[PDB]
Amino acid sequence: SKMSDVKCTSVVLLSVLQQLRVESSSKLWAQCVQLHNDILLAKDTTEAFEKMVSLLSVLLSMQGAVDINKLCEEM
Amino acid sequence: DRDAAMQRKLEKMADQAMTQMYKQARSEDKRAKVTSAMQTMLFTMLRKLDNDALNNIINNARDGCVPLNIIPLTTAAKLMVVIPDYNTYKNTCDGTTFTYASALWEIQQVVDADSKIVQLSEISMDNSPNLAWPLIVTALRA
Amino acid sequence: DRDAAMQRKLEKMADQAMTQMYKQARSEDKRAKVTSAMQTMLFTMLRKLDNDALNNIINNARDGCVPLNIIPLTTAAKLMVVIPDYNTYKNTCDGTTFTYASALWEIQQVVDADSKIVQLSEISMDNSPNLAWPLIVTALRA
Amino acid sequence: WDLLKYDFTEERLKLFDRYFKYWDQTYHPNCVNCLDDRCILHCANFNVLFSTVFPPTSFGPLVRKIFVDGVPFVVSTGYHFRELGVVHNQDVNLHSSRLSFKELLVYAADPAMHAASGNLLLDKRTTCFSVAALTNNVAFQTVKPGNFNKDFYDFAVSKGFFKEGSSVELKHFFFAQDGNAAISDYDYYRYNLPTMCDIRQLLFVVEVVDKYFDCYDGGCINANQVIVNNLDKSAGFPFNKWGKARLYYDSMSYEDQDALFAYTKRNVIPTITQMNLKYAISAKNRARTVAGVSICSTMTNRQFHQKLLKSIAATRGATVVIGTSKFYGGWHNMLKTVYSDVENPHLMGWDYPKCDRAMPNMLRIMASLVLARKHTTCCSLSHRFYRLANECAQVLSEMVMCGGSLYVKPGGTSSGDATTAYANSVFNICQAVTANVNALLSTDGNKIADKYVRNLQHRLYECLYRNRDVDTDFVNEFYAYLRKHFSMMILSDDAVVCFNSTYASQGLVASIKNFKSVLYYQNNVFMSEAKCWTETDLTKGPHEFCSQHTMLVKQGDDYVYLPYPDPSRILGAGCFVDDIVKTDGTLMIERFVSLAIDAYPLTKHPNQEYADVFHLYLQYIRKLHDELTGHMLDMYSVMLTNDNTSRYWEPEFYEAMYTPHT
Amino acid sequence: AVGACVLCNSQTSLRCGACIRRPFLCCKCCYDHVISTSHKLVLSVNPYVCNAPGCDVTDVTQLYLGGMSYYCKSHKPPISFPLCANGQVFGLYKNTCVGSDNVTDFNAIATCDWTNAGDYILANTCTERLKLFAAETLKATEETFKLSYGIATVREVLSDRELHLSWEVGKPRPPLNRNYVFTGYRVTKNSKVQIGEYTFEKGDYGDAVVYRGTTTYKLNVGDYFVLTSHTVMPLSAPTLVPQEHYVRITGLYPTLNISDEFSSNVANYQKVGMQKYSTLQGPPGTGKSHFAIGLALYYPSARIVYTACSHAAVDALCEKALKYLPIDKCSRIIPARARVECFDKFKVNSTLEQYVFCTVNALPETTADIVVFDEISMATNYDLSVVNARLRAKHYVYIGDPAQLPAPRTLLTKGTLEPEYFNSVCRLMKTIGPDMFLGTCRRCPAEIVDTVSALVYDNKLKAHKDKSAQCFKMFYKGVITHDVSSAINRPQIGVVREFLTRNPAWRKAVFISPYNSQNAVASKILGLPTQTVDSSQGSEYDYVIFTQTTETAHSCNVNRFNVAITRAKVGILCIMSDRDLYDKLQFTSL
Ligand SMILES: Nc1ncnc2c1ncn2[C@@H]1O[C@H](COP(=O)(O)OP(=O)(O)O)[C@@H](O)[C@H]1O
Ligand SMILES: [Mg+2]
Ligand SMILES: [Zn+2]
Ligand SMILES: [Zn+2]
Ligand SMILES: [Zn+2]
Ligand SMILES: [Zn+2]
Ligand SMILES: [Zn+2]
Repeated sequence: SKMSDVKCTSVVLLSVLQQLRVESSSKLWAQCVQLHNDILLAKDTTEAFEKMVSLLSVLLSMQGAVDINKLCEEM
Repeated sequence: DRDAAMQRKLEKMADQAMTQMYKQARSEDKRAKVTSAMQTMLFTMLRKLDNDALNNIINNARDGCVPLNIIPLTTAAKLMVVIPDYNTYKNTCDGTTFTYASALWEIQQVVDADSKIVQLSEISMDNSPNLAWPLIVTALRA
Repeated sequence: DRDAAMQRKLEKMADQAMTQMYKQARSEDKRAKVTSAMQTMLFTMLRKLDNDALNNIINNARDGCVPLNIIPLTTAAKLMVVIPDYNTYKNTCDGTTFTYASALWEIQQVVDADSKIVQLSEISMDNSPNLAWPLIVTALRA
Repeated sequence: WDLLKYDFTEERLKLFDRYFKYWDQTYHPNCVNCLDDRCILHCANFNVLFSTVFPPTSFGPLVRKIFVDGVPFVVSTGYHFRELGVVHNQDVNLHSSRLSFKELLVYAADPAMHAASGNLLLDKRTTCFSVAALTNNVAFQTVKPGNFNKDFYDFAVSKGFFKEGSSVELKHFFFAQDGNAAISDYDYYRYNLPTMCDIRQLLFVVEVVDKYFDCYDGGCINANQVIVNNLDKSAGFPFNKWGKARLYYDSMSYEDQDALFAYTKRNVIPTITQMNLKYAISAKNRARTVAGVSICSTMTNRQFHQKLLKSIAATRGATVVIGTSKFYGGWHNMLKTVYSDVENPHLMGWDYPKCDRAMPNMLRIMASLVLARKHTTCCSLSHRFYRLANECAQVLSEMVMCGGSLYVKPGGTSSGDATTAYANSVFNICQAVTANVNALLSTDGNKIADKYVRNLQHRLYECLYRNRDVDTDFVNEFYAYLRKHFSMMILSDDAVVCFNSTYASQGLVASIKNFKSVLYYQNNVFMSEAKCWTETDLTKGPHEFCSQHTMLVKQGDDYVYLPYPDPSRILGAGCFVDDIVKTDGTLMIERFVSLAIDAYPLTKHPNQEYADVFHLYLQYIRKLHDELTGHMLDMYSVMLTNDNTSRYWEPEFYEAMYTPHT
Repeated sequence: AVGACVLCNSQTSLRCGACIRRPFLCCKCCYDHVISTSHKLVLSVNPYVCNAPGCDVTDVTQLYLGGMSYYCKSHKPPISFPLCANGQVFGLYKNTCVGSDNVTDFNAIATCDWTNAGDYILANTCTERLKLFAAETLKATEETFKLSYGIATVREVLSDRELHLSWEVGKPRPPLNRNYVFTGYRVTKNSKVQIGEYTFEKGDYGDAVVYRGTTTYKLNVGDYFVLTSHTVMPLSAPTLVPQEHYVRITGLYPTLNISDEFSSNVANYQKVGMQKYSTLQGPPGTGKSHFAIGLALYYPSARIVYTACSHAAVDALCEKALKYLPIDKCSRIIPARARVECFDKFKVNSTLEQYVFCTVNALPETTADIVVFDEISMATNYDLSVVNARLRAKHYVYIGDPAQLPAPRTLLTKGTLEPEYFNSVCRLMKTIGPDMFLGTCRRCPAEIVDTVSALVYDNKLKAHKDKSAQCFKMFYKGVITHDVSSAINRPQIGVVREFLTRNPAWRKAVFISPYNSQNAVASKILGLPTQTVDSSQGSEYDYVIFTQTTETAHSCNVNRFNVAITRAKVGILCIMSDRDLYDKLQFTSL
């Protein structure tokens, strides 16, 4: 299962972004929503992975909101 | 049989008490740790995909090389990533090419934390302590 | 047996009547609270009227009835324009005064979709990308 | 035009005498003068045409400055409908002393105060006419994504699902929406145009549709006979600022509800209706909105329509299958009463694009005039007119509140009133009968070989365009023809038709192309033939009705039809839940019992990857219960003494839901 | 209400009932705790009392579980089973629990009354969750000791700013200073109502208790005063966040050409960057509180919170930041109550500024990029736990010296606490050695360093100064009077008053005396700024007038004396009481 793990990681990733109060910045939430809905309606895994890169790079863009060195440490 | 009916009623009320207490405890515990559980779940799923672009942007974002905007998809669009230390510059940049998100980017412009423009010839193993880190690299997709 | 089961039935019924009396008291208290809330809402919306122009147009009707859709359009003091992009902004309320509903309005504020204030020197064709559209421009009747 | 001019009766009469001068039937510009509910369709159909030459600001309520104990209110004492003309209230109290609960409810519901005391608004995001902006800043409402249920997904890929090239794949997700959703979805009311209907034909299709609604019974019911299903459902605007509908069904004693309902039969109460964004799983990423109608409208419409609307849901075997369950052999019985001895059956199913937004005002008025023909004895004539005006002011062309701003809804049904599946069913039957009338008239006439049917075409044209009085002999005869050769089954817009195929090939009964034509000139939408199916082989049943496919299985000893869902829907309801606590699983075993009840008939499907969805849900219920008793043995040290969850993972508990015994 | 056992972190639902803090306890650990001590009350989701109509049995060894309630031995239904059995008190998660052996230490922590010398050394070498629990129960004991003080009642109102008080008979008088706020009452028939939060100070003449108040009420005869007690908030964060030696600097960006003054401190700045938390130890006036400002000027993009336990330590830090740091991007936090006046030159109560300053108790829940905790000698594990719960940051720098004077520990009366028990960090500086060390007295004249590098720091200090000839110390016995508990010495104020007409340049000197009451009472004779030795730690002065009041164990404490005499930047006068200490220093005779 490779196509349907990116379609579920978009759901988890947009839930994380929404919990970090991305949606108080409307120009950013419009692009995050558009990337989410484009991944979910995708039939080719390459374009889904490019949109997933673009969407995840919103989460990595905000510095102190996550603690990436702690979350990635356990893996 | 009257006493056994009393015992059955008591054990049925005990059973409902066990079920209702468990449901309340588990539900309030799940609704409390929702942020941390979701973030841990997300990074588990991201490691499971084992993509070679997601891994690259995450392994850069651990070190401190995070983008300042959304990574673009179009050919010849603009990405501004902060590079904190010279070694992180050495790992990602070569000449003027810039290997990020498993894509090659052409560096346009490197500014400092004091917002002064900087040429890519100043970035040296020796001159770097004279720089004002963290650089902001503006690059364009190849 | 007769008397004890009688008193058990009796006290069950009395507790039922007490519970329904509690329910009636709660319903009537909540009805009082909702009537208070509706009355204060109506009286604040009374104080918010613009009674000069409203009296003028109501006394200018031949029956005393005017359609509701032209109560704001001729008596409102604030006009909120919601604008989705830049061409619409250039066509409807360019500059600090404009025209709508056969009056002249003076722009007192422009906020964006984020409730942030946007200065009128921002809204240009090259800074149109960086604004969080739609723009809510609040104007006053001159 | 003069801005305050609201009474265009003389202009309508001048227009009617300039264009339709020799049209001999009387035209009452204000429909409050009309004689029955077939002179309301006539004059309403004319006012639909004429009211497009009058300024759009002059429709809507008519406010007037009244005084309550010396303080001046501005409240609405009428309405000026585009279809119904000018309607004046009859109980207006220019000097009142105090406000009871009924009068307070009326004055808070109606939009005269709210629009009259808000900032003017000019919303360029839409084309719909915008009235006012109550708040100082418009509200942008998002729709969050759904929560992932990772335990179930890892169980599903552990059982070998979701691989590449699977026949079962996730297509039903929770789509998120950015800020401008509610106002980019309300904007779809731009698909609603003012449609004049062919009035000599609508006044016959009304009689045939009324024949379809003949077996039921209805009337006004008192306030103590009204049954509300769920009372914790919000009460529209502005009443949701102080409580649910429980509060307004508890505060008003039955005298105060009967008084409000007897008030709406002599008065018009305009009403604000919210547009709520829906948060539910769907296959396509357009936002879905539901119009939450005020409790002042829902209460009175419940009392008016509840007896008929609860006698439609309690009749089995009719055309309108609302209230017939698909469980316990109900789907087999629905599918056997569709095939009521049509001669060479083909099944046919169509699809209205934008059913609730393109639907003209004339067909919604026809639906509300057919649901109100049951009041021949309980209501007078003017009572039925003022109930029609109250429906057209609270439902059809109301003030929609879309994110802190009052807009004018141009027309077409709002999906949240007290009669929406049923008014939708009346509209659906009307379009099928209109398609048959068009298909029968538009055939040549010399080519019609069957001498009975050619005489039926002749009598049909004569009863349409050459009579002014309803001809109950021919209305009964044409309804018998439609039931003999065009049997239908209707659930609010999902229709399955079992038409005679020799006839529809010869042109004597509506095929698909007749519905395409009818929806072109009477709905202003183009129904693309890639959404209408035709099933020539009856042993496969309807290809899709109410989103359940149908298959003919062997059960007990005989063959039955069973409904099975889309497997992607059932897996999407497993994997994506709309609340965080539903992710836990062990708390929600009833959720998986219900999903397995819905996904049971997939076991008899021949595609094996479909039939594994049921056993996936059974094994997941077993695993959930095993880990539930594991945790409830850790939290204590005694397992539950009585535990009857052992039957939710046997297939007999589920197969008992589709056998006809109960 | 589930939780985690303190000494093995298993899941559990019990709580010991006789312990003041109600620590969660697993089943086996709760049996070990209730079978050895006298703590026999346990609370589950409901208490373990006997649910008879009337019965008082709480001892968990006695009760039985029957039906859905816990009954004593004489009310049990025949379907019942004992709780305190099999070595495990029955609670939730009974069979998923791990026993422990620390119940020979947890008993001593939860049982003791914190008066002896050993309880603090046991509260500081246990595990981390026991360190938090011990700090919490010590705070609770110190709070409930304040209920043992007397109750005041007004006898007459001599003046609107001069009450007259009589205290309860047989109960000890509280000490009268602005730490202890009282509440008024008028409880007669007629209004058992609080009439304002007051605070006292003993006026110089007469038995007048000059009161400050929140309100503006007239006080009658019958108004009577009760001390307020503050509830101890429970604490969660560890005392020391675990260290992680990085490979290279993270989160901090160094600077080009920092200054010529902090040029010799660059190596320690790189060390602060490399570690997670670092500890700095130096003798007084040797650049420690200066180093924090140098950390500010070496990582200019780094948002910093400076913290201390006093208010004069954080005010000394505030002054140093005023001299060096940009004053627009700085702040200062003052609590709303604020019985004492603080430093007011920064934009007060604006925590979003890049350089926040605070007392550790009044911190707001925020983040940082390096947090500097100055004066760790005055910190208890409650304070380090609070600073680890509120402030989330990338690097921690704990600055201070163990040889100055500690947190007072009011309950401690029998024994002496060595430095390595003051808190965890002072233990770390006295166990493995500090990470950074700077000893060279850059503040005090070489006479002060010459006499203070022989008392505590055994000949390890040399000064960047010389004998400045303004260090006078005299020996005058000073016949004492006694205040509530803080003695007052009139004739030494007399000789200081003599040393103020006859030395004009010294009228900017600061008075330093070990007792708070004499510090208040020598302002009305002299008029100099006044500071107590305990609250003077970290701020220097040009000239200092120290007066040893009494010959006791408190004012003849060599650490208190050291922190008294190492604050004079250029000149000091020391009116001594003890003969040996007056011979220990080497000043002029006077
Ligand atoms: N690098 C230095 N060179 C010269 N003098 C210094 C240096 N660092 C600090 N000082 C002086 O030494 C004093 C030490 O002050 P402070 O840091 O408050 O010491 P402490 O932290 O022990 O209280 C300051 O008054 C400062 O003037
Ligand atoms: Mg210092
Ligand atoms: Zn008419
Ligand atoms: Zn009726
Ligand atoms: Zn105890
Ligand atoms: Zn334990
Ligand atoms: Zn007892």
